[PDB]
Amino acid sequence: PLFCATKDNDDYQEIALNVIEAFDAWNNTVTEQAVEDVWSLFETSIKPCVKLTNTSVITESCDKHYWDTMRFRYCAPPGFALLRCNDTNYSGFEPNCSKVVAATCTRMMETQTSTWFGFNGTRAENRTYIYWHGRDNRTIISLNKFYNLTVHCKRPGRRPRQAWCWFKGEWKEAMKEVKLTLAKHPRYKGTNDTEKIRFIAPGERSDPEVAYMWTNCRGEFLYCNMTWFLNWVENQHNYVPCHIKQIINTWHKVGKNVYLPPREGQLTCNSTVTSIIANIDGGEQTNITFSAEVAELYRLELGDYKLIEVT
Amino acid sequence: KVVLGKKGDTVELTCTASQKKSIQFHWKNSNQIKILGNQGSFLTKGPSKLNDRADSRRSLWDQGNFPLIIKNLKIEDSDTYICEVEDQKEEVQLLVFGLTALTLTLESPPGSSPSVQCRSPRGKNIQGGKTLWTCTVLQNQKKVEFKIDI
Ligand SMILES: *[C@@H]1O[C@H](CO)[C@@H](O[C@@H]2O[C@H](CO)[C@@H](O[C@@H]3O[C@H](CO)[C@@H](O)[C@H](O)[C@@H]3O)[C@H](O)[C@H]2NC(C)=O)[C@H](O)[C@H]1NC(C)=O
Ligand SMILES: *[C@@H]1O[C@H](CO)[C@@H](O[C@@H]2O[C@H](CO)[C@@H](O)[C@H](O)[C@H]2NC(C)=O)[C@H](O)[C@H]1NC(C)=O
Ligand SMILES: *[C@@H]1O[C@H](CO)[C@@H](O)[C@H](O)[C@H]1NC(C)=O
Ligand SMILES: *[C@@H]1O[C@H](CO)[C@@H](O)[C@H](O)[C@H]1NC(C)=O
Ligand SMILES: *[C@@H]1O[C@H](CO)[C@@H](O)[C@H](O)[C@H]1NC(C)=O
Ligand SMILES: *[C@@H]1O[C@H](CO)[C@@H](O)[C@H](O)[C@H]1NC(C)=O
Ligand SMILES: *[C@@H]1O[C@H](CO)[C@@H](O)[C@H](O)[C@H]1NC(C)=O
Repeated sequence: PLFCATKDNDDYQEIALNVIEAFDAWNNTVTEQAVEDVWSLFETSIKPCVKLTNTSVITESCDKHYWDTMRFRYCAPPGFALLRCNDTNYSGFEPNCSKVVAATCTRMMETQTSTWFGFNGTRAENRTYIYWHGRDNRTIISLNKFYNLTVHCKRPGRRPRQAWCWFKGEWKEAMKEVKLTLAKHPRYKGTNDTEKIRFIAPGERSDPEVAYMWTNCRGEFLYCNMTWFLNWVENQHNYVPCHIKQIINTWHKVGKNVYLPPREGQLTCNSTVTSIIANIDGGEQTNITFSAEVAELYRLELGDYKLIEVT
Repeated sequence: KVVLGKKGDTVELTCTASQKKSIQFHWKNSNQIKILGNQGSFLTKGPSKLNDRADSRRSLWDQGNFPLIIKNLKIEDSDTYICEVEDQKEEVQLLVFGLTALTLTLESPPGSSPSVQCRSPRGKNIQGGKTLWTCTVLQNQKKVEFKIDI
């Protein structure tokens, strides 16, 4: 069990090791623990009033506090140590990483929860790269920070549960970059290259959090309709209307949480968009449909790590 | 595997998987169009006709079982449905038919040419095709029983 230091930070330099190791973003006790810990943080940051599980109704003390301390760092437990794949060609799975490094603690991890897009991530670089599952076509896509991609959401200020989110940045060419880097990724897989490769929403009959883009702003859960943002960047607007909810479905466990009604003021958040959660269905044509898998956020944040034992 | 159900009934198409790590299952039809699957504890639903009728017991996901439930069946809901987790994939053929009413008619899926056969409590077999106590329709190994009134 990895010791989870809070906030640290960033005196945790690393060293090259003359070894070959197998790395995996998914089958990985660092990321597997990250997901559990983020789920635990999710229920304490924004505090739920009631939780509905199949069998029971849990009522606890809620309020409108909101922990904005969204960043944490892991360090190895006694008799273990952290290795990391420092190869730039890493795509979430590599049985022979030769560029191995070692550190005392991990990088900063962003604990925020969202669907479709990941926000305020670490791991943004001057390249789009793609973590891709060993088995299966689950993927999380890092975006290139060259294109100054942010999201900026507000509720005025008027109607208590309505909100907009503007997608500022060079999305036009950031989005064609991710399409293009998929086209020459070691799993193309069936692809024409551009034009006949497209972004797609999941079905509307999916859960709200799947069908809409789920996120939160100032402790309030927003659900937005992405059809205008998808019309822009395929075929028409660089903003979207999102509506706030109190009953929400839990991402990690099967249940619903009910929260207090929204804040009274003008809400507004400034967020850097750093990843697409998606599944690639390659056409021999291909579609990349957005996902609400969420846990995969944390697999980008720490998927290049590996906890090894020293006996 | 084949399952056959009566029109307007529900059927639970079973799919099961033995991985300790947390996974994404998918259900689709012969045409490879998605009806449903999971992403974490959320349920995702593709643009198929089934949706509304299509669902899964989510409470069973945590221990490997990923059923596809269709409620209120319709003859054209008959298909070969495929459950995939990653690289493995179970298939299940569904075939649904009911009995109208006495000239009895048996509406079935196109492709299947069934035969109904009805037997009274002491009286005996009246066997036919589509048109015609306990009426049994025959396809693959098993059939599905029905009803009569006087
Ligand atoms: C991505 O990061 C930004 C920057 O940390 C997050 O926004 C910031 O976080 C909270 C609200 O989410 C704000 O702090 C509060 O400000 C109000 C005054 O406006 C004050 O009453 C509170 O005591 C607290 O200080 C903060 O203003 C806001 N700042 C900016 C620049 O946006 C954002 O929420 C993160 N996004 C996600 C999706 O987690
Ligand atoms: C990842 O997507 C690809 C699609 O590019 C799938 O792999 C094969 O794709 C070809 C045509 O592109 C099909 O003929 C094969 O049937 C596909 N293989 C399968 C289904 O095993 C594949 O669906 C995805 N990868 C995995 C591991 O499921
Ligand atoms: C890790 O690799 C990068 C470039 O791939 C290099 O600049 C850096 O110095 C390396 N660090 C270690 C500790 O090997
Ligand atoms: C998971 O990772 C460990 C250590 O890298 C390895 O022993 C195991 O084979 C991997 N795969 C599975 C399916 O457990
Ligand atoms: C940064 O990203 C842009 C867009 O991909 C690329 O064209 C440029 O060459 C990159 N610059 C550096 C210094 O890596
Ligand atoms: C990037 O976007 C942010 C947020 O809108 C903006 O403040 C900034 O001026 C932009 N440009 C650069 C070069 O940072
Ligand atoms: C988003 O708006 C479109 C455009 O009218 C609408 O058809 C759709 O129902 C909305 N999306 C969802 C998930 O409800």
